[PDB]
Amino acid sequence: GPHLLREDASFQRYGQLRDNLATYWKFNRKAARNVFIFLVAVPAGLGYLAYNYEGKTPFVGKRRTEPIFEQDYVPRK
Amino acid sequence: MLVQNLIIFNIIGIVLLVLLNNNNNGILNKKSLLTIKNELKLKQIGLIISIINILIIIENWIGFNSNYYGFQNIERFLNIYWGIDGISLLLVLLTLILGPIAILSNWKNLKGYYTYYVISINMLVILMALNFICLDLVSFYILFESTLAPLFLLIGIYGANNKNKAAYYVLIYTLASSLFMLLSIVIYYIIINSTDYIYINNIILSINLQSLLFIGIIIGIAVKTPLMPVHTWLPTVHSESPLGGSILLAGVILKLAIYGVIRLLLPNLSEISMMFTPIIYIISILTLIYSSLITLKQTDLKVIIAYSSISHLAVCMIGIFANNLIGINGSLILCLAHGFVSPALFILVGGILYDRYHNRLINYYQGLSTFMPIFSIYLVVFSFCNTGTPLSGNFVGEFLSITGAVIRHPIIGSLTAASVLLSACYQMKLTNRLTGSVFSQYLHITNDVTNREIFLLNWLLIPTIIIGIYPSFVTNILNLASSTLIYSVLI
Amino acid sequence: NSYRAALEAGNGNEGGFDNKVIKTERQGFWEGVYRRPLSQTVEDLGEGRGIITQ
Amino acid sequence: DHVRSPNVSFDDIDYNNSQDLHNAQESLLREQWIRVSALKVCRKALESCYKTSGPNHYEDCREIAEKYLNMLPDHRIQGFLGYQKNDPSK
Amino acid sequence: MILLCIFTPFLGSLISGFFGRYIGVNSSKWIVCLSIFVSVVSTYILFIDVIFNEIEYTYNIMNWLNVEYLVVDWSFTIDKLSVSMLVPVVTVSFLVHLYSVSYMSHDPHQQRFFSYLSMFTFAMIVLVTGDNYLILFVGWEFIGVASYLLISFWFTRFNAVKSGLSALLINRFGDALLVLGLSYLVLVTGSVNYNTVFALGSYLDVNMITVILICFLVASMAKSAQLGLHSWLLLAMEGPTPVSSLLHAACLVIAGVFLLMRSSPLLEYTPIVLLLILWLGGLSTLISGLIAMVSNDIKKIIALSTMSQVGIMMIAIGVSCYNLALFHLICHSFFKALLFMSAGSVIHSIISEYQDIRMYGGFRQFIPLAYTCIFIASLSLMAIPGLTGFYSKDIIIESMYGEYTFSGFIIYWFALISATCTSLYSIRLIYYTFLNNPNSPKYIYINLKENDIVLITPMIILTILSIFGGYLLRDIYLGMGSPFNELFIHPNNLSLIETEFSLPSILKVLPLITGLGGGLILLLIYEFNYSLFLVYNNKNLSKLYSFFNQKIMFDQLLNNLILRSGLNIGWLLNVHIDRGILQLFGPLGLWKLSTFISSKLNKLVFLNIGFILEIIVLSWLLIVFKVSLLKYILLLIIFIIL
Amino acid sequence: EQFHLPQPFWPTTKTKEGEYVPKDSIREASKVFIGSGVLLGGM
Amino acid sequence: KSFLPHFIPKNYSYGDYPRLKPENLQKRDPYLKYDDQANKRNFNEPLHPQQDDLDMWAPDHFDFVQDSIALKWFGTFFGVLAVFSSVIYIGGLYPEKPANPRNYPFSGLAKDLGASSEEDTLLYAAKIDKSI
Ligand SMILES: CCCCCCCCCCCCCCCCCC(=O)OC[C@H](COP(=O)(O)OCCN)OC(=O)CCCCCCCCCCCCCCCCC
Ligand SMILES: CCCCCCCCCCCC(=O)OC[C@H](COP(=O)(O)OCC[N+](C)(C)C)OC(=O)CCCCCCCCCCC
Ligand SMILES: CCCCCCCCCCCC(=O)OC[C@H](COP(=O)(O)OCC[N+](C)(C)C)OC(=O)CCCCCCCCCCC
Repeated sequence: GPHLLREDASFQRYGQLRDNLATYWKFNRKAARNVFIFLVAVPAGLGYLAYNYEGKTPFVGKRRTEPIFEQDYVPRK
Repeated sequence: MLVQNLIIFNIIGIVLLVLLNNNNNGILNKKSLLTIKNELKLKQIGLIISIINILIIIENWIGFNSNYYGFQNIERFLNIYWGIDGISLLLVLLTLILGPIAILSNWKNLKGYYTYYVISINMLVILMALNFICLDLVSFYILFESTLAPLFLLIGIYGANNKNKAAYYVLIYTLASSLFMLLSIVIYYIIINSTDYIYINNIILSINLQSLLFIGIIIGIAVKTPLMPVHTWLPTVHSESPLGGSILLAGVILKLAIYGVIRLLLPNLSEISMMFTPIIYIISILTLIYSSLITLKQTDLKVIIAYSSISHLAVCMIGIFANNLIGINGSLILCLAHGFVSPALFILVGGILYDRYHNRLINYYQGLSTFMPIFSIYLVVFSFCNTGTPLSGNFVGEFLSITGAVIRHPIIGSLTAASVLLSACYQMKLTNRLTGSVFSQYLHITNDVTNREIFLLNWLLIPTIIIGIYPSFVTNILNLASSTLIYSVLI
Repeated sequence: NSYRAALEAGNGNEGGFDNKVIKTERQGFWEGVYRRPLSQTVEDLGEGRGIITQ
Repeated sequence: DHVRSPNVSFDDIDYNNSQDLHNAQESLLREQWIRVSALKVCRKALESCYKTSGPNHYEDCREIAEKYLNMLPDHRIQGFLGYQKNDPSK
Repeated sequence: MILLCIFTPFLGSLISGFFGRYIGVNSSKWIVCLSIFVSVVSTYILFIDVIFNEIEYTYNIMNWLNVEYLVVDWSFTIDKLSVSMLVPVVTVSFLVHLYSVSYMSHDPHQQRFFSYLSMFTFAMIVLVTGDNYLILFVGWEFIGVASYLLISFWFTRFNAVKSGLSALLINRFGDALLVLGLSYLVLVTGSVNYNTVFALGSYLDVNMITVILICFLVASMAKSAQLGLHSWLLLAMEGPTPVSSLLHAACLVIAGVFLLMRSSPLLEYTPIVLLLILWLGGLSTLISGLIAMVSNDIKKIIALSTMSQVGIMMIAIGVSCYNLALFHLICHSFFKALLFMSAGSVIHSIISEYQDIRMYGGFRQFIPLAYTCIFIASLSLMAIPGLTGFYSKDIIIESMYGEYTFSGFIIYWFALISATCTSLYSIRLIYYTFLNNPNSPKYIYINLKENDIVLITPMIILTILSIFGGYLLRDIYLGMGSPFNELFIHPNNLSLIETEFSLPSILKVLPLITGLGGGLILLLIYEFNYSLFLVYNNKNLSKLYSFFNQKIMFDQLLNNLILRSGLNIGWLLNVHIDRGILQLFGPLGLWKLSTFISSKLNKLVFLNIGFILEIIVLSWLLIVFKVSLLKYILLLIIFIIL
Repeated sequence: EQFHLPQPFWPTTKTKEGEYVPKDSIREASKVFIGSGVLLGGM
Repeated sequence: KSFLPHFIPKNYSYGDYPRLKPENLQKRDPYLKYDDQANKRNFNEPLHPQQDDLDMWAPDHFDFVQDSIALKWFGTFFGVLAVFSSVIYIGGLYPEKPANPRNYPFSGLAKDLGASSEEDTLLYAAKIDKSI
């Protein structure tokens, strides 16, 4: 109605660019390094913890079967 | 008679709103009483009906037993069996409550065609409500894709500048994916000769045929709830869709996928779910971590909240795929909690700020607490609720889902705790910026929050706190129903 | 390998299901059963997170 | 009033009779919540014993805590699909 | 008398928050102070019954979680350890509230400052009164929410709005690990109740016990501002002085130590964690004492003083001497709260309202009351014999050598350096502000006076407690054989006997001898031989000074290399994934492919009899070819599309 | 012990041991190259 | 001296977006007249594409010393402490215990520490007094 927001010309170019980054993206050898890390390194990275330890962690009330405290003190002398 | 009353009433209501408005087209100029005051006499009818639908489920609620195992209120209408259990009762109840708030949110910020808008909202609300109370895979699909027809037209007619881009995204992403679910639904109808829930819950399939069915159904779920890497449609849709569309989309529609896991995967593909559960956790946890880092480097106001909803829907999927009652109950509570906080944020961001200043760039706004104190109060409170504050309902969902994951997989499920830290960064950085430093020089001082906008926030905040302080209103109903999904043999 | 060819050879589910007849040999691709040997679940799902042990 | 649990083991029924199969699923559930409740009572003793004993809680609550840890792994909702869809004898 | 002690500040906090507009300003500050005063009285009544008459209280309101075996109730128990935390919190917070009435008299927003300030007090009371670990977490989170509002109170100041976010987020990093630790408590034990969990400590595996308490330790590092997460502690000075007078004495700062003390039944059976706790304290005590000596701000020095003194409580935990740490926590809540209030009165007294200590000098005659409060506090902070600091600080350092281990010996020197450094920067602060030639304009001194009675009353009350309180409360906590089973000390870890008997005489006086000798030596150099302390000559001494003055560069390493790097990862996902490959494998990529293919197809639709004739004849080759060659024709047909 | 991953594969006619008489790729590929060379060349 | 924050590109080619080298607005002079005085930005100034990491709301950038200089000093500080700790451990210079560790009767309170039978004993017992 009364244009309560004092529109800034250079803000619009900023928002217009930030909403259209995908147009100017090019699949070079650097974008290929970041795609690999984020989609094939990390997902496979957690793809081994999620399977090397799946069904191998019986932690519910895991009792203690080992002494903790030393019984015989041997001085260095 | 729930469904029979529910469909017939809305169909009667749709015809009533059709008759009163479209009778005056004729050859005469629109000098009519009904359209006086922006069709106020045709909006009020639409708002009354959405309130009445809430009264229909309550009539069948008082008869609902919280202890009997199985589907209740089993009724046959249109040769389809409709039933209600513990999980379907709360999701239907939540869906209908968001009806009136969706209409009331766009009460005075449309350029015209309020009668069309009202009918579109009601059809979306009823079809969503009916989706939780069906009893076969085929009927689940019908109400899982019928919403596309009103939703595609609602966004295009009542959208933002990029509505054309978003109207395609909602229509094609939810059809090119759900079709992959039609294949798996059809395979059940071929080898079993029925898609009824109870019939297919008791049948075990070969180890391979469960995987082929799981993939076909998980594809239609991983898209409906935005899960990486097919999440690239919701942020566009949320930015362009109207306030009524954004409230329903992230309030109920995205929770259909969580409910879709309950009906379509856990009971009948129980073995293969245990095989896929480690895979789901890697996909979900990276969705949580990425969708919270991506939100840091955003600029658009409504897109920022759009990615926030994705993170809190990754926590739901992590919890639901846990094989214990702790994970499953918290995942369902979080869906209920996220069914009020997420719509509330779109009212603050895209329903109050946008409706006055007509822009969505985070660079303009800052220090709004100087001349909009009431807006800040609900901005801070709904920000702390959305981050997992203990007194909110998000925490109860977020604690139990995180705890439920740890029980299933203590190692990778520990990374689910990242939601506690990550949700604080992108969210408060928005709340800190919107309410910090001197009042912005680009914004003129305008009216503060009005009575209508206050009402929505107060009735979207109270259910969130009530569930947070005392979630036994919700847990008690779910405890029997959620205990059926669990698959384990202990010797 | 199609369902129709498998069905016509007795590999389908035409006669319904029963749970007393527990097949030791692995079922066919399209075949459905009410109940399955535990050893087959242990071979597929593996022992661990709630199968046999906790 | 207080409806009881229709004790029906899966091995006695034929799954085709849907009414029977519902009973064997409900019965297995309702006998699993009783075990969780008996866990709560057992743990309700451990809390009272620990506070009243004080420094003596390592000897006056030894068996109660020992039983609680022994019963903890399997006193939780397990569901019926685990035993319905599996036959342990094979 | 329990329910009154807990929820009274909440009622006072809400009255000013919502009814504050209707009850003015002055009538809104005193009601909030009234609500806290009720809680102060009720705490002493409980303290009389709990510690002396061995009565415990518990008010179970209603259930909170009832998901299968996991049951959590909104209950608040008040046992010996809980009351020993209510004494520092509730008493100081009332004095901070009493102090803030006349400190914040000129602030335009007073009905809001006391709304959050008391809400902070209630958020701490819930923390130290929950009877299960989850209720503790409800309080634990709301220290951060209350602090975030209070630290960023002046939301029109950029350095203060950003400082609130830094204090909120780093704590959430601690809270992220606390949630994870709580989950492993439900996994291993099935509940988060103190009674259930602590009764199982000797029967649970060490590795499962270690995993939980490492998470608690990371949660505690954020709150107690220990090494690696201490950047927020100094950035919190952007809030009002009463906020620093409350957060850094008996509040948010100390909340890390209380969590580790409460977990004594679990912490005992994991020697590895107690080693990590001990080593964090020694480094944090050593580093903070060094940074404080070259800082040039009155509130930074005192803020760094707390981090050193909190670290002393950490090393006392690491030797399984939980009683010593709790007792030193209570003492430190009085001779460190008094420092902030008195320092907050020095800044108020001067009309230029400077905070840099290099613009002060010769204030002793002009404001002798504010000097006297600092001097008594400073001696207590220096553990001079006879005062409260001596009865608490020395014994902790005594027991660093009293464990007679390698790790115990190393931390002893780190404590001993920080024991001396405490005596060195304390003299520096007083000399730079009370015994130095004037630096401020002469117009200030003819207006440099004292403050009103309201601002003076709390400081005198704390001044007395900073002399006598340590002596009166020593035998309750540090007595020989006092029954304090709320804190568990394993029989193999009772080294209090060797500490108080086998230490040579030299150790018992060594911190004082270096403290008194080092302070006087520095005092002469500052007065008669100040030419040495111009560090711009020796480039080695200039680089050293500029190193500790920037706080070990950890602020620069955190901002420029982690937050800056962390934000860049979010930018990479936004560019190469969200707007990157997932847009090439999406609407933007599929528009190119569709436009490419549909361009080829539209050429084929053109009215020509010869064109349609060849394709009809071409299709006759399908019948001729053996049907094993369909896949090749499919490959060829795609080739022709290009 | 290996990993337990899902197996989404449609059934195929499994040629057991002693079956699967190998096909001569050199001759089979010769027919395609010579056959496709004439058709495109002749046309 | 006044290095830019890390991870700031040198050349960006975003279609027709104007090319301007990044300027960190945090280091601008507060005394000059600015339209956006809090953010120290004149009206309608062009913005860098990654300007979110340069304006005031971005994390504060400390440019007092070179980052590799900071790592050098910060690592140097703990190198001395590691040196001091390592030297002592090599020769065992730290004092030895003046007495035997604290002892207890009843087989070192084995039963009092939740030892059911004489088989456990050492699983729970503390140091045991041999002068019973
Ligand atoms: C923001 C806008 C304002 C709107 C939101 C305001 C916040 C909401 C405050 C109220 C929250 C709703 C919960 C109150 C409803 C009572 C819940 C309840 O049913 O209690 C159950 C309790 C025990 O259960 P049972 O034995 O089965 O008996 C009940 C059978 N009908 O049965 C009982 O004996 C009843 C016990 C009633 C206790 C009074 C309620 C206390 C609520 C305040 C304390 C909340 C917990 C403490 C949290 C404070 C922070 C630590
Ligand atoms: C829950 C079960 C519902 C079943 C019944 C549905 C009735 C549909 C309406 C028919 C009457 C009509 O087409 O009327 C048109 C109405 C009203 O238009 P108006 O804005 O008032 O016109 C005013 C004109 N002036 C301004 C000139 C005066 O708008 C609609 O199209 C809204 C509802 C349908 C939209 C999507 C239809 C596609 C459905 C696909 C499968 C679900
Ligand atoms: C197996 C996982 C399934 C996931 C869902 C399916 C992928 C999502 C595709 C959405 C595209 C969209 O929405 O189409 C929108 C796009 C382009 O957008 P525009 O409006 O022209 O904007 C861009 C404006 N420019 C370009 C002028 C700047 O149009 C098209 O390219 C039309 C063709 C769409 C092909 C759909 C094929 C689906 C195949 C799915 C099985 C592999």
